[PDB]
Amino acid sequence: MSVQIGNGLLMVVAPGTLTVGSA
Amino acid sequence: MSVQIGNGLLMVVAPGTLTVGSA
Amino acid sequence: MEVDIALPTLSPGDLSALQRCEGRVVFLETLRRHATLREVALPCGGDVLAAMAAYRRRFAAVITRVTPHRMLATPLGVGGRGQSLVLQNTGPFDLTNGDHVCLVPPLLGDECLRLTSANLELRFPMTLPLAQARELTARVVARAAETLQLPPPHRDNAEAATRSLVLNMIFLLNEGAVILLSLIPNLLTLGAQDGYANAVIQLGSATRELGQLVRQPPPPLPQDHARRFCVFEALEAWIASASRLGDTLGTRPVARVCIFDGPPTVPPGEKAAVVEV
Amino acid sequence: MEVDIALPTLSPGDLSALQRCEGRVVFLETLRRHATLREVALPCGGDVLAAMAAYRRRFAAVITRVTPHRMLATPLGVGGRGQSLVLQNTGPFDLTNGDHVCLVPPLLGDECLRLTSANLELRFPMTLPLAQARELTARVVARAAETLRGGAPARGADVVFSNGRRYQLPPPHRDNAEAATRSLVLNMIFLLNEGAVILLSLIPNLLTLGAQDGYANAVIQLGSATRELGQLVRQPPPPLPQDHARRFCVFEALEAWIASASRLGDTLGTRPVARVCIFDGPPTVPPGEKAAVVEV
Amino acid sequence: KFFTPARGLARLIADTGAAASPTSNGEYQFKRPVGAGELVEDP
Amino acid sequence: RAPVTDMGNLPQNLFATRGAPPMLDADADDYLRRTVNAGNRLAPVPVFG
Amino acid sequence: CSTLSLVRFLELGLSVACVCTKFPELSYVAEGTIQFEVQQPMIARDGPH
Amino acid sequence: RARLIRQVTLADFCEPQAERPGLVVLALRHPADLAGAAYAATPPGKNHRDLEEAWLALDRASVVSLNFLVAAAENADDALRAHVTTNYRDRRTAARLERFATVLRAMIRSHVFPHRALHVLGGLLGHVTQDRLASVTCVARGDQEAARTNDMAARRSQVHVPACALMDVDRELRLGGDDGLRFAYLVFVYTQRHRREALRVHVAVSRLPELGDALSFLLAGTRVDNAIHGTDEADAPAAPAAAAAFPAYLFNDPRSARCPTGRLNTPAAEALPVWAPDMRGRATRNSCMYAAYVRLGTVERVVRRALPLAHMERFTWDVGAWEECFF
Repeated sequence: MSVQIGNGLLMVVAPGTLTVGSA
Repeated sequence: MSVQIGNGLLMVVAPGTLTVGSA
Repeated sequence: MEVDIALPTLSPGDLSALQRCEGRVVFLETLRRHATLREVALPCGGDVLAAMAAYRRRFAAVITRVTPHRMLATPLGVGGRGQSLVLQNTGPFDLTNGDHVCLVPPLLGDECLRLTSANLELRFPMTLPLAQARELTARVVARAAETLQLPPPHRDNAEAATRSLVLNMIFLLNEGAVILLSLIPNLLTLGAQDGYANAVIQLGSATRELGQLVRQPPPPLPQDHARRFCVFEALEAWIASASRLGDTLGTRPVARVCIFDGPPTVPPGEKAAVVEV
Repeated sequence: MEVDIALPTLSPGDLSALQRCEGRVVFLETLRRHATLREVALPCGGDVLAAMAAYRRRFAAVITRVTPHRMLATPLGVGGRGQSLVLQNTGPFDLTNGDHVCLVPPLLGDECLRLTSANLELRFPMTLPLAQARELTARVVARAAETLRGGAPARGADVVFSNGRRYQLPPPHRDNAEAATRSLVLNMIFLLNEGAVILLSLIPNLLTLGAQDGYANAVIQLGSATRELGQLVRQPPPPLPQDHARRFCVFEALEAWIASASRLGDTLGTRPVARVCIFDGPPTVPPGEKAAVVEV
Repeated sequence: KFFTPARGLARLIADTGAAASPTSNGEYQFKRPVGAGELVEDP
Repeated sequence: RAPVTDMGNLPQNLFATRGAPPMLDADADDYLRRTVNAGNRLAPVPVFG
Repeated sequence: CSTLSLVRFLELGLSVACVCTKFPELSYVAEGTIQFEVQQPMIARDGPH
Repeated sequence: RARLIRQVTLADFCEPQAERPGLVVLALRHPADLAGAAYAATPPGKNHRDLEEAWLALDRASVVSLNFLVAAAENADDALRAHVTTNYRDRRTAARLERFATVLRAMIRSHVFPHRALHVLGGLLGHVTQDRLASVTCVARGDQEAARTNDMAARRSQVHVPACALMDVDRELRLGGDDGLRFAYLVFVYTQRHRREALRVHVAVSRLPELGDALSFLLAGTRVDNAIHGTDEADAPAAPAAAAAFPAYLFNDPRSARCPTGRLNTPAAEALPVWAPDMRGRATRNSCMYAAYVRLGTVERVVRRALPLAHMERFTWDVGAWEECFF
C-alpha cells in the first residue's frame, strides 16, 4: 500500500526530451 | 539531438491518477 | 520551428565552399516555413548606413545545416529567450565570455560569397561586441552628419540618420534643462577639486570650452514653480530617452555569448556557443 | 543547469543569518559547476556606477536551498522553458502581481550582509518594478543636483507613491549615500549638459525662434518630410591649423558624445529580467517576502 | 430597510432565514463586505 | 447564547457620506466640521481613498 | 506522534437526510431538472354552492 | 505548456460570466499613487486637482477587460456599446462607463497617461464568482490553447478582439508583403486639446518589429494638431531677447576674452558675453506625446465572423514593455 503511482509519477516522467527547441 | 527526455517529461507524466482523494 | 531555404543546383566547386557557412546569419523578410535562396540576398557592398537601416525591419535567422538539397536555419529571436545555438565570429575583433553581440553590416565590402551557378551572392554580416559596435555606429553617423579604411557616404539617406538623431537630441530641451545648464561654472569648479570629477569630464568635452567663454545669469523661475519641479521631470526624460538612443541608431543586442567548458575567449573565425536574448 | 557555491567554515549562528538569505540574487562570473564564496563578493560600500557596469559583465543567479556545506544557485539568462523560481523581494516599496522587475544596486542607504569570521561581505541588489526603477534613480540624482546649487532646501519632493503607501526616501549621506552615488550624478548631469550645448551649437537660432509658432513649426517640419531648409544645420566655422591650443572641431565632440551617451544608456538596466506571476498566494508581496516569479 | 419600497406568502416566509447579513465583523457595524456573508434570521 | 454585538449607543456621523451640496460659506462648513468631529469615534481620516 | 481520526459520511447518522448517488459524467451536464405531477382530492358540495 | 495568473478581484470592469473566455484583460494600478503623482505632474496653467475629483466621482477593483475599455473611448461601433450595456448583468453599469470615460479624459489632461496606469495580462479562461467578487485566471506565456477551460463544451479557446478596433498595418501601408507570422501590438492614441480631448484604442498586427516611423506616419494628423495646440494655457513671455542667440562665432576665436577656472565668483571677469537660454512655454516632450504601444505576441491569422468579432489564430502570449511615441 505504498508503491508506484506517486512512485508512478516518480519513475517515468521519462518519455518528454524535446520540450522543443524552437520559437 | 532533440527527442524525448523533455519529450521524456512530456509523454509519460502518465502513471500518477490518484493524487489521492482523501484528507 | 525551422526555416527551410531550398537551394537550386550549384557548382560542386562552389557547393562545397558554401558548406563552410554554418554560423553566419541571414536576413529573411517573412517567416514562412519554406523559402528560396534567391530571396535572401543583397548586392555587393555600398551605403553602410542604408544597410544598417535595412537590418532593423527584417528579422534575421542563423543557418545550422547545409545538405546538397536543403539548408536549415533558425529564426534568431521570435519567441525564444534561452534558445541556445551556435554562430561563428566573422568580425575583426575577438569576443570574450559574457558580453552581448551585435550585428553590423560588412565594412569595406569585398566579403561576398559569390555563387556563379545560381548567379546570386550574399553578404553575411559581421558580429561585434556591443560596446565597440557602439563606437562604430557613432563614428559613422557623426561623419554622415558632417555632410551638411572608409567608405564614401551618400547624402541621400544620411538625412534619415541626421533626422533621427536631431529629433531625439532636440526633445531633450525642457524648461528644467536650463536649470541644469545654469551650473556649468558650478560644475567646473567642482571638477578641479577632486581627481574623479576631473577624470569624468573628458578633454574635448565641448562644455569645458564653454565654461570659460560665456556667462549666464540666474535662471528665471518658470510658470507655477511653486507646485511642481522641473529638474526631476527633465532627468526622467533624459534617462528614459537615452536608455534606447543607440538602438534607434545602431542595432539592438540579440545574443550574449556563454561558454561552459571551452576556453574563455574565442579567436576570430571560430565557432562559439551562444544563448539568445 | 544548476550551480553550487562552496561555503567556508563560518560559525554557528552566522550560518543561520545566511540561510535567512535564501532568495536574493548573486552574480557569478563564468558558468562553471564549482565556484567559491570568495569569488561572488564585492566591497559592500562602493561606486554604484562601477557596480552597475559589473552587473552586465556577469550572469545573474538566484540562491536556492542553503546548507552548511554549499548553496545551490540557478542562473537567469541562460536556460530553457523559463522554469519558475522563488525570489525574495528586497526593494524599498512592495510590488504587485504581473509587473516586470529589474535589478539595481542599493542606491539609497546600503544594507550589506557581513560575515565576521569568514572576513568577507556580500552585496544584494534591490528588485524594483520597471517604472519605479526608472524613476528612483532620477529622484535621487535630482536631489543631488538640487543640493549642488545651494537653492531652496526641500519642498517635500523626497516622496514616492506606490501601491497605496508612500516611501520616505531617507535623508542623504546617512552611511555613504553622498559618496557611493556621486560619480553617477556627475556622469549624468555632465552628459545632459553636453548634449544640450552641442545641439545648440549645431543649430544657432533655435531658442530665438517663435516660442509658439516658429519652434513648433521647426519641430513639425523636421518630424515630417525632409524640407529641413535643405541644410538647416548651418555650416560651423572651420577650425584652427589643428595644433593650436583652441582648436574645436564640433563633430569629434559629437561622435564622442554619441559614444558616451550610448555607453551610459547601456549601463542603466531598464531591461526586464523577470516577471512576477504569483498564483496561490496574496496578489501583492510586501518587502521582505518571497514571490513566485517567472524569468522572461 | 424601512424606507426603501423594494407573488406568494410562502416565498416571504421562506426568505426569512436565508437572508445575507448586511454587516461586517470589523468591530464596527459597517457596510456588508463584497466577499461573503453569514446567514442570519430576522422577523 | 450571549449577545454578539454591543447594545450600546454610537451616534451616526453623517459627515461620512457624499452627495450633499456644501454650504456656500466655506468658513461655516469648516466650523461645522471642526465642532462635530471633535469627540466622535466616527470622525473620518484625511486619507485619500 | 498523533494519528488521524478518519470519518466516513455514511456511518454518520446524518446520511439519512440525503440520497447520495454517483454520476461520473456530471461535468458534461448543463442545467438538469426534475418533474412533478399532483392531483387534489375533491369534495362533492351541495345546493347553494 | 503555458503558465497562468490568478487574481481575485471585484466584478467591476471585467465580468467573466458575461463574456466567454478568450479576450485580453488588463491590470489597473492603485489609483492613490496616480492621484498623488498628478499633484506634481500636471503641467503649468492647467488644473492640478481635477483627477482627484474625477476619481472620487467613481465611488479592490483591479482588472478591466479590453472589451469594456474599448467602449469607453472615442472610437467604438455602437453595436458594442449596446452589447456591453444590455449584456452585462451589473447594476448602474452605463453610468460607470460614463464615469470611466471622464476618468481617462482627465488622465490625459493631467499628463499622467493611462499607459502608465494599465499593465496588460493575458486572456482569461476561468473564473469562480461569489456575489460581486470574482477570481479570473488568464494565461501569461506560451500559446493560448495549451490551457484547459472548465466549460466542457470547448475545452480549449481562442483569442477574441472587437473587430471595430483591430487596425491592420501591412495591408494598410501596402508593403506588398505576404502574410506569414505577424506580431501583435496594442496601441493607444492620445490627443491633447484642453477640455476638448479624447483617447483612441487599437489592436495592431504586422510583421514590423519596430513601430516607430510606422505610427509616426500613420497618426500624422494627430501629431500635427497635437504639437501646436499642446502648449496652450502656458504663459510664454514676449519676443525672445537677442541675448538668447547662443553665440557660436566665439569657439575658435584665437583672440577673445577668456577666463581660467578658479576665478569665477565676481572678479574682474565681467567682460564675458551674457547668454540667457530662456525656455518657458515651448513644446516639451510630454506635450508632443500622441501614441504609446506595447508588444503582445505573435499571430498566424485573423478571420472576421460573428456583434462583429475577430478570432485570432495560434496566439502566443509574449508581453513586452511599454513604449513612447512622441517624435
